[PDB]
Amino acid sequence: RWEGGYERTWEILKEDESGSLKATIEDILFKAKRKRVFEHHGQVRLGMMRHLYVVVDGSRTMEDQDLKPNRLTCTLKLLEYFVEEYFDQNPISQIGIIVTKSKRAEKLTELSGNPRKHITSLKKAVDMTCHGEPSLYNSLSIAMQTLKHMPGHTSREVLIIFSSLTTCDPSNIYDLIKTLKAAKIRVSVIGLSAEVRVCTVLARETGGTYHVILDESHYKELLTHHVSPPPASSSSECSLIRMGFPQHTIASLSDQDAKPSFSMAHLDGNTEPGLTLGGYFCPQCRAKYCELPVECKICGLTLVSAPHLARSYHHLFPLDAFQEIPLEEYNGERFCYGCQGELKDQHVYVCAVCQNVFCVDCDVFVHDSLHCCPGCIHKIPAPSG
Amino acid sequence: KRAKLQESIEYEDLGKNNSVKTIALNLKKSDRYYHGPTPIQSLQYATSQD
Amino acid sequence: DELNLLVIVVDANPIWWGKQALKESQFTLSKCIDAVMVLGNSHLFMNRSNKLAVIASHIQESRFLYPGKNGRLGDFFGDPGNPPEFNPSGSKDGKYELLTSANEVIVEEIKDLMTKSDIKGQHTETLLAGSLAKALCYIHRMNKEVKDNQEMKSRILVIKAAEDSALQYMNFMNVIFAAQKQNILIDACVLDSDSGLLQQACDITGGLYLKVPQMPSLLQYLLWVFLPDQDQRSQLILPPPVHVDYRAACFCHRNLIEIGYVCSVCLSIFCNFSPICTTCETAFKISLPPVLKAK
Ligand SMILES: [Zn+2]
Ligand SMILES: [Zn+2]
Ligand SMILES: [Zn+2]
Ligand SMILES: [Zn+2]
Repeated sequence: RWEGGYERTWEILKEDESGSLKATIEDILFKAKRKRVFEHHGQVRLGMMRHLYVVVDGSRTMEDQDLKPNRLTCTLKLLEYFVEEYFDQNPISQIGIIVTKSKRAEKLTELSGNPRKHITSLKKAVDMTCHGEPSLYNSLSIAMQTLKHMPGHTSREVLIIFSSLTTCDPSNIYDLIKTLKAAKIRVSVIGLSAEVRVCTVLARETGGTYHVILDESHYKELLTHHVSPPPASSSSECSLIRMGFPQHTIASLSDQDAKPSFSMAHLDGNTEPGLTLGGYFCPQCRAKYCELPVECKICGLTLVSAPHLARSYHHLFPLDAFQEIPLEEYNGERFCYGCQGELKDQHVYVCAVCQNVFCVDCDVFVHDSLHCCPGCIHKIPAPSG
Repeated sequence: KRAKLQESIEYEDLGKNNSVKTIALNLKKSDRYYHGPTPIQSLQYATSQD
Repeated sequence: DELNLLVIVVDANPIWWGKQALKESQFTLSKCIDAVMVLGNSHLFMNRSNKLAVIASHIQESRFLYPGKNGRLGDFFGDPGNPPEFNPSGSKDGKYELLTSANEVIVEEIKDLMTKSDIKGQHTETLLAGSLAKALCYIHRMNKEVKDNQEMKSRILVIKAAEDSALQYMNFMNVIFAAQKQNILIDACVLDSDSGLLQQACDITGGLYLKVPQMPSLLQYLLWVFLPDQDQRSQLILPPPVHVDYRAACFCHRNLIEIGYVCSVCLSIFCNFSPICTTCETAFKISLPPVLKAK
C-alpha cells in the first residue's frame, strides 16, 4: 500500500514551481528585519579595578553536536577573543582560568595580568580528556578563598560558563548563597541551551545576569557586555590608596644591540626573561620588568598609568549612539560631518548635542570605537574659549 | 544616574584649568603675547590683511 | 591589483603662518601647499591606482581640502575608482592630468576658508583635536566598500604647526584607541610647537614622533620616513632616536602624579592628600587618610 500513496505524493511535490509565485518567503524577510528591539540597560560602574575568575567546564558534555561537531574547540577558541578584548579595554584588570574535571577543581593559571599567559594556556586544554561529572561547588568555593585576599574596593565578580547541564547543583548550593553574600562577591552565569534555575537566583542575589547562548553570533555579543563593569554601587567598597604610575622607557640611547637591551639576566626583572626592547618601572622603587599591567613584586599593587592604561577604561565609559527623525520632504543638508558623502536611502541620524548627520558607516564606528561625536570639539569648547 | 552626573562634572571643571600641566600653558601664551594686544582693534585689522 | 591611501592632516593656521613670514622665512603658507604637490605625486608614482585625502586644520573647523565640501567634490567624488561621470581628468593619471586636478581642489577649497578669517573674535587658536576625529570617519567609509577582494593598506599622517586651545584633551585620546582596532598607523610631523599629547599617538600604535628642524628640509622627512607603503619602516632608521618622553599627569589638579589617588571612586586622578571629597559629591571613609597622613 506504499505505491498507492507514494505515486500521488510525487504529483504534488513535482509542481513546486507554483509556490514561488506567492510572496510568502519575501514578505516575511522584510518584516523580520525591521524588528529592532530597544532595551538600553545602563551597564556602567565607576570602579576601574576588576577581578574575575572565569570557570571553564571540562566534562563529557563539551562534545555535543550543537553549533559545531566539536564543542570543546568552540569554547576554548572563542575564549581567547574575550581575554584579548578584556586587556584591550581594561588592561589594568586581570582574569583567571579555572577548569573542572574528574570531580575536581584544578586551578590552571594564577591571578596575573599577562595576556600571553592566558591565551597560550587555553591551547593546552585541547589534548585534555573529557571524563565527565562536573562540580560547581568545588570550582566556586576555591575561587572565593583566593579572591578574599583582594582589598574591598572592586566588583570582584565571578564568571561561570558550563555546557548548560540539567541543574549543575552538587549538593544544595542555596546554603552557599548566604555565605557568598557575606564576601561581597558576585556570580555571573552563562547558559548554552537548557535553562538553569538553580543558578538564576544565584546571579540575582549576588548581583549579575543570566543569558543563554542561541547562536555562534550571540556568544560574541554577550562577551562584549561583560567587558564593561557590572552596574552597582556599594558603601563598604570605596577605599584605596597608593596607585602605581609607571613610565615607559627604552633602556637604550641610540642602538638596541649596542646596549644590553632589556629584560636580560642581571636585570632585576627576572619574572619574564628573554629579549625585549623596553618596559616599565616603579617610580617609588625603580624596578624594571615587563611592561604588561601586572602586580609588581616589591610593592603589592598593580600598575594603573594614564596614557594607554587608565584611558582604556574611560574610553568605554561614553556608551551612546544616535537618534533618528523621519520626514516626507527630503531635506537636511545631506552632508556628513566626517566622510561628507551619505547614502541617500532613508538614513538620517542626528546628534543630541551638536546635531550632525551621519551615514551607515559612521554610526557603526561610533558605538564600536569612536564612543563620542566629532562635533563635540567644534561646538562645546567654542564658548569656553 | 550617578554615572551620568559624574561625566559632566569632570568634563566642565577642567576647562578653567586646561593645559596647566607643565609648559602646555607657557608656550600657548607665548605665541599670543608675541603677536601683540588684541583688544586694541587696530591690530586685528592688520592680522586679516596679512 | 593593489590600492593605497594617505590621509594628510595639514595644520593650516593663519595666525602661526602669518607671523612666520616676518622672521625672514622662505617656507610660508604659499610654500606649504607645495608639500602636498610633491607628496601627492610621489604617492601616485609608485601606483597609479591610489587615492588622495587631505584634511586641513583651521581655527574654526577642519575643512576637507580634498575632496572639498562644495557642490563639486562633495556629493560627487573625483576618485580614480569612478570611471563614469569623471573621465576628462581621471584618464591620464600617469602624468600631470589627474594629479593637477587633485591639487586644484585644494586651491579651490581654500578660497572659502582664507576669506572667512576676519579674526574679529579675538583669539581661539586651532582645534587640533578635531582634525583626527574626521579622518577615522573617512577611512571607515571606504574600507566597508573595499573590504572585498582588495584590502587597501593606508596610514595616517599628522603635521603639527601650532599649539592647542581651551579644548578638552580627553577628546584627542579617543581617536587613538578608536584607530588601534582597525590596525592602522598614526604618524606625527611637528614643525615648531611641541606637545605631549601628539607623541602618545606614536607610542601606543607604534608610530614615529619625528621632529623637523628647518622648514625647507621637509621633502626628505615625508617621502622615505613617512612612506605609505610602511613595508620597510622597521629597518629604515633615518630620524634620530627619541630622547625626551612626555605622557600625562593629573586631570583637574596642578601637580605631577606618580603615586597619587583619585578623588574617590570616579576617574579624576588627583593626589593622596584628600581625606574627603574634592570636586564631586561623593564620600570617603576615614580608614586610610589617618594612615597616609602619618607617613
Ligand atoms: Zn614597587
Ligand atoms: Zn558618514
Ligand atoms: Zn555631538
Ligand atoms: Zn570624583
